[PDB]
Amino acid sequence: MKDFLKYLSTAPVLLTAWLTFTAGFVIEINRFYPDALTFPF
Amino acid sequence: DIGGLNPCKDSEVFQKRLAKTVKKLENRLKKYEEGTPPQIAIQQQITQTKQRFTRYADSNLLCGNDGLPHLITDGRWSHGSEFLLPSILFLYISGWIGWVGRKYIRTVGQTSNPTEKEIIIDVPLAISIMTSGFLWPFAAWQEFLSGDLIASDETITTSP
Amino acid sequence: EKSKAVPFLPRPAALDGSVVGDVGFDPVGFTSWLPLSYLQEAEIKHCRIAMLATLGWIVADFVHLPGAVHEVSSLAAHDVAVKSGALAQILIWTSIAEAISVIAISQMLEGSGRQPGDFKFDPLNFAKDEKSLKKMQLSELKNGRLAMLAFSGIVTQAALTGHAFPYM
Amino acid sequence: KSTIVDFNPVETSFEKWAKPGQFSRTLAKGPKTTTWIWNLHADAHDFDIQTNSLQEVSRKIFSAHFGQLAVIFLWLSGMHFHGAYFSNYSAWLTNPTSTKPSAQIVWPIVGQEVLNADVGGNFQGIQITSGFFQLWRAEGITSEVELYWTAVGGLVASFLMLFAGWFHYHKAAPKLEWFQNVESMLNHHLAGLLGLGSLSWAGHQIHIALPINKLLDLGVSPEEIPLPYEFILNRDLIAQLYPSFNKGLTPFFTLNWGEYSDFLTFKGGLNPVTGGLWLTDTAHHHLAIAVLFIVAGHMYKTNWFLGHSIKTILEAHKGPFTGEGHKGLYEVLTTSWHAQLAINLALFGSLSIIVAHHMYAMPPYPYIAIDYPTQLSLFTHHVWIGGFCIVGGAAHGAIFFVRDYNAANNYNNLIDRVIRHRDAIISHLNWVCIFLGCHSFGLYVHNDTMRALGRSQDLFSDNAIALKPIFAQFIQNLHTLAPGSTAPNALTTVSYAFGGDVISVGSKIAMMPISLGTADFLVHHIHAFTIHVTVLILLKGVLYSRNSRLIPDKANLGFRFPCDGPGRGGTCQVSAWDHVFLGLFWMYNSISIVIFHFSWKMQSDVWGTVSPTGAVSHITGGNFAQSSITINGWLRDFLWSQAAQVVQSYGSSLSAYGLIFLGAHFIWAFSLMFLFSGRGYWQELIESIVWAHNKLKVAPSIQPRALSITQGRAVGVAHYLLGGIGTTWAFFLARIISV
Amino acid sequence: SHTVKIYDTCIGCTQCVRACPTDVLEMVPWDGCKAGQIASAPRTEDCVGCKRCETACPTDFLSVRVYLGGETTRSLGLAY
Amino acid sequence: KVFSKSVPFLLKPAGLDGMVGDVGFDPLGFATFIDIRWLREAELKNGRVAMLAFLGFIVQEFIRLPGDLYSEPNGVKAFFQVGPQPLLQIFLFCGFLEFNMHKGKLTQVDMFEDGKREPGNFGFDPLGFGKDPAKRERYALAELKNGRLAMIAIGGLVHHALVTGHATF
Ligand code: CLA
Ligand code: CLA
Ligand code: CLA
Ligand code: CLA
Ligand SMILES: CC(/C=C/C=C(C)/C=C/[C@@]12O[C@]1(C)C[C@@H](O)CC2(C)C)=C\C=C\C=C(C)\C=C\C=C(C)\C=C\[C@@]12O[C@]1(C)C[C@@H](O)CC2(C)C
Ligand SMILES: CC(/C=C/C=C(C)/C=C/[C@@]12O[C@]1(C)C[C@@H](O)CC2(C)C)=C\C=C\C=C(C)\C=C\C=C(C)\C=C\[C@@]12O[C@]1(C)C[C@@H](O)CC2(C)C
Ligand SMILES: CC1=C(C/C=C(\C)CCC[C@H](C)CCC[C@H](C)CCCC(C)C)C(=O)c2ccccc2C1=O
Ligand code: SF4
Repeated sequence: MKDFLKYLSTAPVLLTAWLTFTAGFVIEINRFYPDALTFPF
Repeated sequence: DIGGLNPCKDSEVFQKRLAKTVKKLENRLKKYEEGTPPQIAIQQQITQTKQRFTRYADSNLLCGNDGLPHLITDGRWSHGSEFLLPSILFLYISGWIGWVGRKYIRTVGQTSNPTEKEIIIDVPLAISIMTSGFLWPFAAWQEFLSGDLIASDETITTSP
Repeated sequence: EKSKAVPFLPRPAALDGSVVGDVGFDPVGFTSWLPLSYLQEAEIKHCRIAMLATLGWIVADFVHLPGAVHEVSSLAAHDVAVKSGALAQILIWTSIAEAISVIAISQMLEGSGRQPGDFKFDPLNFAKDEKSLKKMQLSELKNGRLAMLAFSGIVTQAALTGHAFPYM
Repeated sequence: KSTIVDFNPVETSFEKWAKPGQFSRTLAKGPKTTTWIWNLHADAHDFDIQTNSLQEVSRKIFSAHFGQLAVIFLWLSGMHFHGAYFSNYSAWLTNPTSTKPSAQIVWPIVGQEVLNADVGGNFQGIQITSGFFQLWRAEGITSEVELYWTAVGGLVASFLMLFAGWFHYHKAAPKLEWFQNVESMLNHHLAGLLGLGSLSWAGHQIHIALPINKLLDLGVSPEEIPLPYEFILNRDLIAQLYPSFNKGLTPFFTLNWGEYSDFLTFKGGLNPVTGGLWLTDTAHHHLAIAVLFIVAGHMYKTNWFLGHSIKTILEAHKGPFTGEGHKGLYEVLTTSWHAQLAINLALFGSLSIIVAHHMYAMPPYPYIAIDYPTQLSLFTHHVWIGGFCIVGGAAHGAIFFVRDYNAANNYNNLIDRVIRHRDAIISHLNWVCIFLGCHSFGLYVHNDTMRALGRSQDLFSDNAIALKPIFAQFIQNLHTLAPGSTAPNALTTVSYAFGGDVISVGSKIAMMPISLGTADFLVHHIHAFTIHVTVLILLKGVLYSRNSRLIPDKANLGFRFPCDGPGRGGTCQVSAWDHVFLGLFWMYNSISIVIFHFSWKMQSDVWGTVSPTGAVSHITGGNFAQSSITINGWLRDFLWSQAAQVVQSYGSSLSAYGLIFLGAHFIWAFSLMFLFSGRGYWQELIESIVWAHNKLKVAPSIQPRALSITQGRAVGVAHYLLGGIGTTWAFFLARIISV
Repeated sequence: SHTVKIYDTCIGCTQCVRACPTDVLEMVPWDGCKAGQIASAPRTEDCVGCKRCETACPTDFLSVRVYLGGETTRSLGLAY
Repeated sequence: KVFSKSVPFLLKPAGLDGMVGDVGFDPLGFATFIDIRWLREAELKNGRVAMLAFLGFIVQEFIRLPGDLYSEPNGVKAFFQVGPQPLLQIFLFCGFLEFNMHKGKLTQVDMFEDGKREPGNFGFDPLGFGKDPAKRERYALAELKNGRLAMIAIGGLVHHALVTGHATF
């Protein structure tokens, strides 16, 4: 698991993981607080 | 008020839009049976539509002659939650991203194989830099003061 | 040559004698393309899981925890426990244990020296020297295989015929 | 130490996963510019340049095939799982003519739940145009549990294919001699794969699909239909529907095959209940195909003194006009993967197009002819796949000519003689293309300008100068007369498209005689012209891939290169790749015209509803005959008219089709940036951007470079194809689902 | 005919001469570099303008430069 | 091989040697790809914050302040009733403290760049407990253990208030 972790450190895998996480928290914010046109405050 | 607009809480066309959307959703709801998942989904749609319209009405939002919320982005703090606060939020987040990217580029740029560490990210160092971007406004106005933010004449130029 | 278990089959060539519960039983040669330590760890994990599962199935069809949710047969207990969140806690703690297991099996495969299935969990002794440890390892392996087959039979019979503890 | 395989050739390790570009000698040193990243993916599957041994390339290809089949099995498992869990298949079974097939539900986020349409059967979801419901019904699948088990089997099969690929690359890789047993491979693929697959499917149809579908058509609900295994254990559940199983297999072994006429029929036409082909006819067809393919598999000599040698067959086919004939072709096709890929891809795309035609022509599934979205989608998809595969076959023929072609081994054979007179071929094909384009399109333009000038009697129309496709009408007449005259054991024509009665299921037309007039003449000649121009581009690429009068050493520049320079007046796109690029464009044009012709002709002169008294009213109303003869007619009565549903889809459950319409327009227009521009401008703009980055100390170590000329062309053509095909996709789907 | 010029940044690596498809360039004696040789363009009437010569040039901004000019049946690569 | 003392079936983790809480507990090896000094600083700060927050729960449900705003025995509901104005002042005060206690260097890459900074050592000791070095190690270990226990307990109390809603009691 020394080269597998290095493989997971490559640009495509890291970008895919980061974009999946990013889309995930964006989608979940929009699920829990939907239809947010202005700042909540 | 501003620009001839009126608050959406007193806009008749806004309430007409809400009523028409709710009526369409209820007509769609009529063609399903009992407490079946389709009816539950349509009822959730109706509830969310009503909640969204109510929130937009009670939001200091100005509606035009079409009954749609118009954004007042001239800079006034009265409508500051429409553009100014999201503007500050995005500026913070994007400055964070740019700062951590620049810091990672400059950090692995002083190693033996700078190009290797760009396709194969040093995840420990990347995590170290990324969580340090919360001070990007302060770090930027501490590196610009020291002259470490801008190159001067080592930058390359074309022939003319 | 001529493995002990199947006397007309050749020895699996990866199980000579130096493993507990090694009667040379690998006709389809699973050990010829998989690490022996990995397979041993998987077998011991299955043995322990199925022993706990057989005991729990049999006991829960007799004794129930207080509460209306715990008043179902073990065959129908999965859909009730998952809804109540009872299996969620087991899943969480089993996942923690299995992540630590990921680390442990990786270290064992890459050197270390940890025997397959050896978590050093031994509050009491029950195994003082090498001979006692080998005998108890053989007992654990045999009991685990028996319990795996027993749980298989119990589940298949209970699903076929929705009977109580006697699943005949 | 087997004689066919090598044991443990490559170690299973993750070390090379952490070294991108390890396969290439040039990319292994690591990236220095952003061109390395693009070169990494462009050379990933180019196994010819990664190893110098044909054995290693063959082993890599074999394992890649296993990975592809695992991916296909995973896709099929996903389809079956969606049918089992997120579909209204059970509701559609009880009401095939009034419930729209849906097998994908959409989560309620950001307001996207509007996409869950009213498909019927107390269900909300996206209407499915892949025809899986009809296929599953034809398979006898009457429950979603069977779909779940098929999905589980698909997952298991996908894992098995993954394991097979790993095994045959890392544990037991076959040798070159094993791969070069083309006689044995052909024998097995013809007998085992094809024939035994047809035989097994005939068995399944006869024992499962024939009784279950007969009960379904009789009105028996799926819940009271016996489970499929009961039709095998009980010879009385199937002997009531087909009273010939009571005799068992004795008629088969006693050559009294006439007894099996109950379930092995030859009827033709369509089932009046479902609108599809008679499943007894389908079972008989698969049985005959199985026998024919099994017989055909005993042709080539493999391991006994029996069969043919393909080398001896080819070498004996010489002639006065062809010199050495087919001598050396066996060596070409047993030492070059690219030649095999060319032949297989060309014939595979042609087969896909033939499949697309025969699908709608003779609907083979129950209640699929009346599902117009399914028919349109299946035809368009299969024709698109066929065109792409044909262009790929041409590309790999060019690749073989550049790389694997040996001049010494092909002295005076067919390949040599074709290259020796490539000029004549290309010049005459050029003349034919000009003739066909001039005629077809200029007849269209003449019709347009005569209509614009108020001279309606000067058009190339039916009520004007008429170009009747007499040859095709003669064939149509011959087929409708075949039952009883040339096919005396047929009860009905193969397809009602050639003529006959209007077949309607639930007041919806399934099939109907497709009349051919002057409008079909013009569009058929347009098809011929576009196909000829695509062939011209691809054949010019293949023949001039090695040398020309411009560049006498074009083979030394490789298959993929941008140019030879601005000299000779300009030597852009002289490659053979740049011909597969232009040919891709022209294939897009041809296939777009083909699918437009299909959509308009079907909607205007086949599909529609039938009144109880027998009056046929079509979707558009027969406007194809008189308004498809001018370009303004195509623009207005087809594009503008049938685009109404796409543009008015906002706020409805088809709004996703409008969004994809707009996005595909955007992507198609985006392509033109890469297609029209050049690399130097973008490199010099990146220069100033890099200056800004250096000024802010954020210039990347991997130097950013503009996409190479060939990659710029590839990006342009890929975006162009995606945008155009997506625009047509959204247009077709929204139009044919709305109406 | 096109114009081909050689500049004293030439290192005499001969890659231009062995890349010319029409035998325009040749190596001639020189004393301005280690190799003691410099490229020459004595047959520019055969120059086709393909610029293979300067694709093989290793010097920083080239030592052989091709300036496209008047066209000829030789420079246009016309076999007809 | 040494094997860890806490997790006896795992190899001894690296980078924990000279620490005041070393029991060899690092199965995931977080100390290998994260600076151990930063990890100890973060552990100590999280522990101290959790201890203060647990004490805050227990006092809030018991004592509370006079006023309509400060009248919720439930900490989770008190977070909402108190309004944003009192909370934002706490946020800004904590930020001021963070800035002045670390003297500018606040980030993972900036802190411990020059060394000479014992993890968690702010020099805060007005009452003088810790002059004797003999009990200093015991006090450090006690602080670490109490901080970890308080992290677990702070999570427990917060989630009890969420699933029940009344209080901790
Ligand atoms: C494979 C292991 C396993 C699994 C998945 C289950 C699962 C289940 N059991 Mg169960 N059980 C088990 C073993 C298991 N049991 C054993 C070994 C016994 C004998 C003591 C019991 C005795 C038992 C009773 C008496 C009852 C259940 C019940 C139930 C159901 C709901 C409540 C619950 O989780 O049990 C609660 C479990 C217990 C109270 C005793 C568990 C004792 C454990 C298994 C032994 C110690 C092992 C140790 C903690 C392992 C550490 C894990 C590590 C990752 C940290 C649920 C389907 C209830 C039910 O609804 O019946 C239908 C019920 O009334 N079980
Ligand atoms: C009757 C025997 C038989 C059968 C059924 C097949 C079937 C197949 N061969 Mg194959 N082959 C055979 C004999 C056979 N071959 C012999 C004797 C040789 C030596 C000359 C080869 C050499 C060969 C090569 C070099 C390649 C194939 C490929 C293929 C696949 C073509 C893809 C396709 O149509 O998808 C249809 C897919 C299916 C119907 C899925 C089910 C098929 C499963 C996997 C059964 C496969 C039968 C297998 C030979 C049994 C061996 C089991 C093993 C334990 C010994 C297909 C699965 C190509 C391929 O895709 O590679 C993987 C390929 O590149 N074959
Ligand atoms: C059985 C089918 C098959 C097979 C095995 C191959 C195999 C090969 N081809 Mg080939 N080809 C095929 C079909 C096939 N092709 C078809 C149908 C065409 C016509 C378009 C071509 C056109 C073609 C050209 C023009 C070239 C090849 C080349 C190659 C070789 C290298 C491929 C490579 O590294 O790409 C690696 C894979 C990629 C780079 C993937 C690129 C991504 C694609 C372009 C976009 C796909 C988008 C997708 C549909 C999703 C879009 C949806 C959107 C919403 C996101 C390899 C031998 C090249 C070569 O040098 O051969 C020696 C070469 O120059 N082929
Ligand atoms: C609408 C745009 C358009 C048109 C009209 C054409 C036309 C043609 N292309 Mg094409 N092409 C196009 C777009 C178009 N292309 C695009 C976008 C691409 C990029 C991929 C290509 C790429 C391409 C390639 C790669 C090739 C062609 C070829 C051809 C020719 C096929 C032979 C033929 O039919 O000639 C007949 C001419 C026509 C049908 C045009 C209309 C002529 C009218 C109807 C009749 C005559 C009118 C009369 C003379 C007017 C006189 C009056 C006037 C003096 C005032 C033809 C000239 C092939 C070729 O060279 O020819 C064999 C070929 O190899 N094209
Ligand atoms: C207690 C605990 C850990 C305790 C460990 C302790 C104290 C000891 C710590 C120390 O010794 C060490 C280790 C090392 C020393 O150097 C430090 C000290 C401090 C000395 C974890 C709890 C962990 C507690 C957990 C994980 C609880 C999870 C609960 C869940 C998921 C509940 C879910 C539901 O309630 C919902 C959400 C909805 C309901 O309807 C359904 C259900 C399912 C019931
Ligand atoms: C799960 C958890 C700890 C889990 C610990 C585990 C499993 C430990 C296991 C072990 O110890 C054992 C068992 C034995 C050891 O030998 C080994 C290990 C393995 C080490 C802590 C959660 C800890 C969770 C915490 C601390 C959460 C705190 C939440 C807060 C403060 C929320 C505040 C808000 O919610 C309000 C109040 C209002 C909202 O609207 C706004 C916000 C601000 C979001
Ligand atoms: C813009 C342009 C460039 C510059 C284009 C570059 C440098 C491509 C940059 C791609 C970025 C860096 C990655 C892709 C980012 C996308 C957002 C990802 C694709 C979207 C996914 C959904 C697939 C050329 O190099 C070029 C070369 C030859 C002819 C025309 C052109 C040309 O038009
Ligand atoms: S760059 Fe474009 S134009 Fe200049 S030569 Fe290469 S291809 Fe022809």
